Amino acid sequence: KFVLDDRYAVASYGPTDALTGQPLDGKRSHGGLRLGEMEHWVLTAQGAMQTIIEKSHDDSDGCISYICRNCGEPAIYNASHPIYKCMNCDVQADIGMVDSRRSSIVFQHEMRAANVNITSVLSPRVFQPA
Amino acid sequence: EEINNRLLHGDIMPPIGLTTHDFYEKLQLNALKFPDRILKPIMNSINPETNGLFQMVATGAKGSNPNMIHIMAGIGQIEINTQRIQPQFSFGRTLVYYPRFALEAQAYGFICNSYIAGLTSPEFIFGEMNGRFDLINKALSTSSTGYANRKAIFGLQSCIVDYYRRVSIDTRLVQQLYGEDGLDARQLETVRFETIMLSDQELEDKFKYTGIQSPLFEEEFSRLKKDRDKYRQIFLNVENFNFSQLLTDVRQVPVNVASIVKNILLSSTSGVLPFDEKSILQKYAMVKTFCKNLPYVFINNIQERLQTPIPVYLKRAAALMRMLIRIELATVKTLNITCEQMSAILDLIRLQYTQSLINYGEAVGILAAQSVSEPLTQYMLDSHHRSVAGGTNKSGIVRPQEIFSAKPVEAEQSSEMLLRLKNPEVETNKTYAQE
Amino acid sequence: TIRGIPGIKNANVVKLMRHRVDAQGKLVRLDNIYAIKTNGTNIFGAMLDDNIDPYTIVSSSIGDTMELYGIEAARQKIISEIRTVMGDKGPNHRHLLMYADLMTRTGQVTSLEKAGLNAREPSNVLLRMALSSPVQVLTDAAVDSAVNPIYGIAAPTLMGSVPRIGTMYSDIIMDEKYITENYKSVDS
Amino acid sequence: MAMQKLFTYIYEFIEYRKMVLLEEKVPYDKFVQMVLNTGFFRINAETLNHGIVSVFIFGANGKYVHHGGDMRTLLTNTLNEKKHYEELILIVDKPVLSKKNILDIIVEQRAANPTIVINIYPYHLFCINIPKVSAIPKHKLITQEEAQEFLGREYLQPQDLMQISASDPPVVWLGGRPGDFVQIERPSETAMHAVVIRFITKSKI
Amino acid sequence: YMHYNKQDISTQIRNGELIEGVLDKKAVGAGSSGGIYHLISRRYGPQQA
Amino acid sequence: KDEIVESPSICEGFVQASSQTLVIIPDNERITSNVLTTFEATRLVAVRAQQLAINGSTMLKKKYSSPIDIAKQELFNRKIPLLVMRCIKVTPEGQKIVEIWNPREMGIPLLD
Amino acid sequence: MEAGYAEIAAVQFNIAGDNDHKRQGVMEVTISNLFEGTLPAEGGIYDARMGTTDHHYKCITCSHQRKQCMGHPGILQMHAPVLQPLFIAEIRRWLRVICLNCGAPIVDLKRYEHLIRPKRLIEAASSQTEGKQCYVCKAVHPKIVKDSEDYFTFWVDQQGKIDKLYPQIIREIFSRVTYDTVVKLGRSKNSHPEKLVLKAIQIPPISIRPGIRLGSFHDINNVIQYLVRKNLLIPKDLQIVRGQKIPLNIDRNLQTIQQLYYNFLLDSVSTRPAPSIMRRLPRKEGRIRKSLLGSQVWSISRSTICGNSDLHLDEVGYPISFARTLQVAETVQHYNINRLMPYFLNGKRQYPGCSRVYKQITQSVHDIEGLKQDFRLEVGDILYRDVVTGDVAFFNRQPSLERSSIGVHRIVVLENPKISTFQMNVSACAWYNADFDGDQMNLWVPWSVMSRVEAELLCSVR
Amino acid sequence: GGEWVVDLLENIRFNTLHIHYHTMQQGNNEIIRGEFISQPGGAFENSSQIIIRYMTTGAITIEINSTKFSKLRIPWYLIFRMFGMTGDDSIIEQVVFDLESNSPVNTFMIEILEKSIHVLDPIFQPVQHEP
Amino acid sequence: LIHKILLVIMNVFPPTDRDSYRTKRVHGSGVSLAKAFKAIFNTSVIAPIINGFKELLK
Amino acid sequence: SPYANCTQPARVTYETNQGNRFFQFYNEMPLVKTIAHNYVIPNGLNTIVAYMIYGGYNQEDSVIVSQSFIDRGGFAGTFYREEKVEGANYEKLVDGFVPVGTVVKKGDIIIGKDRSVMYGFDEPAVVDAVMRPHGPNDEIFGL
Amino acid sequence: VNTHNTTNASKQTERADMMRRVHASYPGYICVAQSADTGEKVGMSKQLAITANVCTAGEVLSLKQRLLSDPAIQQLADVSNKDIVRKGLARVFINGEWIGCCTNAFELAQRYRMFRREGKIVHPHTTIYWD
Ligand SMILES: [Mg+2]
Ligand SMILES: [Zn+2]
Ligand SMILES: [Zn+2]
Ligand SMILES: [Zn+2]
Repeated sequence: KFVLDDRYAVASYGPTDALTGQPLDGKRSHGGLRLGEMEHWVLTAQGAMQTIIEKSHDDSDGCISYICRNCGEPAIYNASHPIYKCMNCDVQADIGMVDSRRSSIVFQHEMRAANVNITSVLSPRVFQPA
Repeated sequence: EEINNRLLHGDIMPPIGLTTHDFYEKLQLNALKFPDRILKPIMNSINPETNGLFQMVATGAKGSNPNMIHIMAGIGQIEINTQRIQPQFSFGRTLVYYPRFALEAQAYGFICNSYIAGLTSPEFIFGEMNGRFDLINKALSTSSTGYANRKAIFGLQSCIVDYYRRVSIDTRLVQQLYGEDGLDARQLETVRFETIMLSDQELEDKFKYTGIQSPLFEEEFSRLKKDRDKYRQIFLNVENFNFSQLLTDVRQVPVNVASIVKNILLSSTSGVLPFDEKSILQKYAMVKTFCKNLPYVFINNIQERLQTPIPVYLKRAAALMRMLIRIELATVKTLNITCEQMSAILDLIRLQYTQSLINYGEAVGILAAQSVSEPLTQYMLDSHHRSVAGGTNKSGIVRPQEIFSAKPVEAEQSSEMLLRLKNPEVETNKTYAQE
Repeated sequence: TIRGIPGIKNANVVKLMRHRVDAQGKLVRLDNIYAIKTNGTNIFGAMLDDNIDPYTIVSSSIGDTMELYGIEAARQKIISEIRTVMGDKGPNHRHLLMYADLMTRTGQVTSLEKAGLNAREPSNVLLRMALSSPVQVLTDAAVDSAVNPIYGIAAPTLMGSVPRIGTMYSDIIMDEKYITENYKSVDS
Repeated sequence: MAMQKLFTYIYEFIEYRKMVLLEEKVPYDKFVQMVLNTGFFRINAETLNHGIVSVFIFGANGKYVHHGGDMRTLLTNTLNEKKHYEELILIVDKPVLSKKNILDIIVEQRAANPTIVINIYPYHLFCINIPKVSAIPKHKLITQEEAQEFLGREYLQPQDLMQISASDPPVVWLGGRPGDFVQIERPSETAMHAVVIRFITKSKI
Repeated sequence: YMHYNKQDISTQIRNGELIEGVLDKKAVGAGSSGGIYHLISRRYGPQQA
Repeated sequence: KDEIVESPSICEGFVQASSQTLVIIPDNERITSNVLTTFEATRLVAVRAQQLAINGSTMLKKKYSSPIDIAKQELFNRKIPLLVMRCIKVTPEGQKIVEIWNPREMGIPLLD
Repeated sequence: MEAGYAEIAAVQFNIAGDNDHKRQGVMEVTISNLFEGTLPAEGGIYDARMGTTDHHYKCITCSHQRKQCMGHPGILQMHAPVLQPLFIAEIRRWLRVICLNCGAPIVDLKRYEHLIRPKRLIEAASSQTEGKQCYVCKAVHPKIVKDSEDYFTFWVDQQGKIDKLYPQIIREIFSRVTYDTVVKLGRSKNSHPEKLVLKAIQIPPISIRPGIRLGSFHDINNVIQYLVRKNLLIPKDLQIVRGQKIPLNIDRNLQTIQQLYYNFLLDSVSTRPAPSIMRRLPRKEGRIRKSLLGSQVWSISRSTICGNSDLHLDEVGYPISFARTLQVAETVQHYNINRLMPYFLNGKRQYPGCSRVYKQITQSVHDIEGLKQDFRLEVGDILYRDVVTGDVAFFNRQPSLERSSIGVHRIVVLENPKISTFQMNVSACAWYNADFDGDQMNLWVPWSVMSRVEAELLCSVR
Repeated sequence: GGEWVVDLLENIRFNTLHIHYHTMQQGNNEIIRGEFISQPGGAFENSSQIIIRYMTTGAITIEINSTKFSKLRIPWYLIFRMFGMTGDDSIIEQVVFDLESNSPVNTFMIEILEKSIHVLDPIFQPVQHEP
Repeated sequence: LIHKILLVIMNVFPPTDRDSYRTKRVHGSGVSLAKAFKAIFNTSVIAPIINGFKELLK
Repeated sequence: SPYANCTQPARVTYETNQGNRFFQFYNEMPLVKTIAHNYVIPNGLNTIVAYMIYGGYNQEDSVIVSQSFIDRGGFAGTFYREEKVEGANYEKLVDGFVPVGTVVKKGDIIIGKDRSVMYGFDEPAVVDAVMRPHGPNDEIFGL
Repeated sequence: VNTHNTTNASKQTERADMMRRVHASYPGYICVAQSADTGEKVGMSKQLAITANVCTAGEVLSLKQRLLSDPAIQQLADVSNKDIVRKGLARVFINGEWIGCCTNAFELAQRYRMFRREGKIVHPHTTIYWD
């Protein structure tokens, strides 16, 4: 066992998985290292949520998913090329940008494939009494 | 050899509930235990001043007395599950090196040599069995503990402390107050309560103040006695529904009032103070007001200023610290303390109490899961070595699984009951208890 | 049953340490108390027996304690049994309290298995799906049209969001009144 | 013997409920003889609200606890009586609770008389002074006004509190009904005292 | 079987001055509840400990 | 005339949650602690540091070369321009009952 | 237009009928030709309207690259209806509760009202029903038998005469049920049994099946293509009537299609190279436990740990090379410019230095080595500088069994090029239960301001 | 393009009876099991495993375990009758080796064999009593 | 064989020990390679038998 | 291991329980040799070990090493890794297979089939042999 | 020596690691010293002792013929189960095949052990076991 073989350091950019969008596994693949669910439990216990955002969203898969408030289904939004469309509502579409992970997006798409409709209830808007 | 000679003549008569083989094995195991006198020669051959191994063992840096006795003066009997080496090789045989139904102790795992002296082949083999058993038990316990830890984490993770310092899952209350005192595990110190074990006359002599004839000090002593009685009643009742729990005067509290008082006294330039009725009465009034307002630590300072009603459970939570403050800031115990020093002491006490509270977003469920899961590995090892107990199958994760899986009474193993005799007069007679 | 209390295989005599308040008010630890330790649990039979004091019967069975005494006695028994299992180097008492409170919040002793999770959090489809049987839990939720609020750790995590606890428990809003009196607009 | 303890402690249970007996107490031998001959023993008590509560002690072996017809007849005849009934307490042996037919009879009688409370309990509940058991903390019933004040202060709904079954032995001795709040004074080691409030739910069986 | 120096058998530190005794696992050991580092943390904070 | 059933799309039966109204508890009726928890202090400092990285305007008279130090000294000197909102309840009627706390008037925990 | 910030407050699960598939889908699969040239064949299963897997072609629907498109569902119109693989059991229960000739239920709906809603239908189905006569119609309910050979075929036995219940007959039977019957049985209006038979299925988004190879061999794509082909084989608008006989080839093709759908959804799932959609979720290697709970992360290092008596209990020794690899992002401002200028000037030649500069006006990341002479550090730019002494880093050892397993240590950069281990004080090991016998550790330096603040203020080992 | 080593592998002895208490089974009628992997000649010839099970119902069953007869729990006396045995007395003799002997082992074994003879296997029931 | 099993039921004899090496063997590469060759060569003999059998008919 | 009977080998590993060719130039016969060394080639050195506390740098199973002992060739050798199977990259000296004896840095392409094989390992390497044999199907093979 | 055969089956993790004990039959054939955390395997692998070897297939047919010709061996047809049980005859097995019976097991075993020691009639690598 040699230290030079065991050591590994990786920067922000590298190969990513095609399906989940996460870094490829291990040093052999030139990808990132794993923060299993035990590390997540420890970070949760310490209350370190900005660290969890930094590691599991920015460094790992992280994406702005657009959901229509009116129907709670994933919608189509593109700013550069103007696209503001919802397949279900058509007009009356109300797109909101939630922060999510490509892994969760793939999970929801898999669940929908099995004929299980997923509706996301966006948090209500809150206004001052004024 | 004497036990074996008894066996040949058939003198061994096992007691009720034990077979002849079991009684013989127990007698042999007891007979082969090393005495404490084994340490006499060891301590005679080593100079404690200039012995590195002994200095490391005694100072607690590394090692233990059994390690020294094994390295020098003999390993002794090898025990697996509190049992000698069972005849696995063949019917009546333990190894190929010993005859069938061998009677000598060496044939069942008794090592007369030390590691320094050198172990023969059978002794080495028996040691190998024991070491491999330790390793296998450690691995099994690690795996089982990890499994139970994952299950417990997913069963408890939803519990989070809210803005009322309660514990709830999706607004459904799990605890009215976290820990029943609302404190962080890392902000506690063990402190002894002086009045718990004191007699009535001793309590009066040590805590009643007689310098001033005002009934306020009578009220203070009455409060001290009432709190002592409450503590005694509660913890005697606690010890009455547990197998072996015993009343203890030491409790974990967020603030060590005695240390604060000592530190202020140490830095006090005035030293011994003259007698001043006004100062004594003012100090007593300040202490009483602080004790009354203590529960407002959980509630705002605004509510303390407004003197709004306090919920009962918050008063119960503050009761223990109220008792400690009463004991440690009694008039007799604070006589060389000025009013300003008392105010500073109270301010420091309140600051420490506020700093010892639990935060408003703590995932206490995960903390509890980790804390309860960590000692389970060592518990598994100890329980495996707890097979000596007869009639109860507590070995392994059987009992933790029974507790956590909520198994019915029928599925439970190692069930036990502790029954007390009818009256406290006949409970001191052993013959009646046996009857 | 010819004689004895059913379910009690053995009964031995043991010595107990117990505190008591004497006439002078001193708390003395009596060491010469004799009690009976049994090899089986039967609280009802022990209560019926006259020789045994019925108000101090201690059983290691959580189920029997819950049946005879109630949910609070069951919680105390859970605490005691977990403490006994922990050993000498046990955790702080508040963790045992958390275990017992969570396992008995619904009025009945619920396990830490998936059945207990279903009993305690039926609507948290995502959490139960994370623990075990994702397909069966998903099918049941779809059939029952379950609505899962996003709370805890597992539910936000499976949706890609971060749990709202710790540093994110409390919202932070900008102090408009303070800024409008102290800071100047970039355009201004 | 269960019958001895039941006879000793059923009147203690009646007293703990702040009730007044409507008939003179009989001796134990006669109590056993009535249980054997008739298959049940009846105790009538009056609450402070002047409601009548009847306690039926059923023998282990008897027609009422074996065939549903006799139990149905007994309950129907009892409820038809002109006495203003607040609750009916039927004390049976443990396996009798596991017999379906009897339970269906009880449920049907409850449905037929929504305004009457009919409860069936095992022997072990009334074979000891439950409130005096060391392992059982001190329970108390809190009025709806105090519960409402506590909930309003805590910003809670009744469904958010910890639940306690209405047939819990301490609650049974207290007499709390579903929809009531019970304050429990727990002894704790982290802090000497503690107070919790629990919401009473439906009784098992 | 051993001769113990009367000063070593008891450890006493008063106001930060080691009046008597020896320091070992009991006082400075890791995991030693009530050790000098526990008291330092309690009185002055974990960083000072 | 027997009628067959064609299942409508789920979206049609979905109604979005109605907008809520923010109910701010009066200052004198607040019951949550007046001392910032470690989580709240950390969150305040982090948010202020990020906003300093975005916009460098700061009230502090002393000069620092890092946003973290500026935010820390702003919290300690009671110049932080942020507020703490503690959501107490979300009533079914459509109210969000919250408590607004001013960090500059609150106690600060031990962050070091 | 802009999409305002939002958060998910609840999730609602429901059975997705064919109407949902038709409404949500963005196209319809009609051809089995996978690829036309390099670009995906239009109308196939790799149509670009359903997402992009490769960089060269972008999503037609939302005009995004492989990243930033979530996948865009498609439709496939089945020539014959197919039962829902995940709800077959449910279908059985319904067939055991409702009359097969009309919509009226054969069981008494008032015998189950007392039961809580979820268990009403299960209890009612559990009750024996064979031979019971419908009240509204003279038809007698036959026995419903589940074929043992497969997990989806159903038979109806009436007075000893057995018939195969094809999906169309089941759909017709369920369509006759009334919403009142559905509600009274504990199910909601969205769980109407009629939607348990699908005439159009959903072709999943390309993003979840990025196994397309531009133009092994085992993938969900092969199953989808085979299903499309076999569906094309079926006669269009095939009508099946109760008791009607079917050509053997048509029956075989229908069974093949149903089995293909069942294997596409629920193959090798508890009731080896067998791809299925629902076998992705379960197990420690599944989606939930490997991708959602836990993740792979960039900007992280791992190395062996050794001892160092000259490091404080809250300090960690970091190799210089790892300091040059991992970076910290500093947003240039009027107070950072003087301090950050040496980092910018050093570049990748000296230490401390920098690796990248994110220019805000260009919105682009430029490597320092290739930076032009005219380039300047300006307010709003982000400089990625090397890790220097005094920085904070998260140090972790696995398994993480206690909250102290992850700590925050001040970085002390060891400038000796021959040292490559993470050096820590021995007294610190008690936090992680570690020894210098070859034990390895992970270390990652926070780069964002929020994460750095949180690490310094909350997760410090003190 | 690599070096590989086929390590020695430990296996169970052949032509020997292995009797295991099948307590690991959950809710299984089988209480004991006997495996006999028979193999003729050398180690490369075909081998057949016969499994003898004793159940809580009291029936001794034999499974040949080959592709043919796989997963078939054939009662033992059926096997005996097929190969030529005619009388039940001789069948019991083949197991006990003596019917006249009155040793307690012989009597207990004969009782077990009666219980196995009379019990009716759900499969092979029609053939059970066929002479 | 049955007799022996019955003796274990009576508790006269204990069940066979799995760990004991008296009833164990150590097969080298020969046995494993022979099994793999058996499977593969059986497949490669099934493949032409059908091919040849079909060809001869045609 | 010598004097194995004087040690308890399991307890040695009880702490350690659970959890490309190197050629070493120098090896020596142990001063305390066992029978096992009549049949295997010893691999190691008779290092002078001092059992002492020296600055607390050898704690928790750590060991303090002599820099001169390392420099003199103790435990020094050659690690061999074969690319037999076979962004911005050098491409200048590839010459198909690179010349032997050329330092290969991170990023530089070891072989050029644009098609080339990049060097990923951080540690620099030196080319030993670029000889190319013939593949099983006669295809170009790189060793 | 690898025991991966068990690993293929879904054996309990606790049970599998339980098999890594040192058995009383290992001495002289399997090294009793631990793996020393080699890291090649968790420890499921075991090493042969220094003098341990593995025997190859013998000539079973020659020994079988010799035993059949031996006067002490009585062929199965000649003996009767009643004779076996009553007269106290001893069963004789070769490679698990019951070839015949013997009057005195110990005498036959000792005689063939002597023959093995001579090394002419019986090959030295043939196991002779007398129960
Ligand atoms: Mg280590
Ligand atoms: Zn929409
Ligand atoms: Zn797209
Ligand atoms: Zn009908």
